[PDB]
Amino acid sequence: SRPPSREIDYTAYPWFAGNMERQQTDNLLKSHASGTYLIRERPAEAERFAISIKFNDEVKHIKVVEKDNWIHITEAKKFDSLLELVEYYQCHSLKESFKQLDTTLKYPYKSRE
Repeated sequence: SRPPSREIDYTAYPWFAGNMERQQTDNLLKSHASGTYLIRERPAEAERFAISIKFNDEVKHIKVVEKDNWIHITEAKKFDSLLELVEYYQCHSLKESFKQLDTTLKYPYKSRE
């Protein structure tokens, strides 16, 4: 076994939900507070991975794009791996891209990391 011929085990993380449904996402953060983040994994030709956070008593959805060994939800900050992308905006507010959304990754969708 070698590092290459694969990617990062994002599933190992507590905030990762592989094979998630749209209806499930809503019911997931339907009771949660304004500070619940979770990343889904749906088989799509355009958007590989997707994000769903809760804030202002609402469940928002972000789009993630990956190409040429790069990843970025928007054209504000580019990254090489999904980790660098989520790890960067987890400590700093994402208001830079979402003027309306100024919240960072606080609590997961399982309990409390």
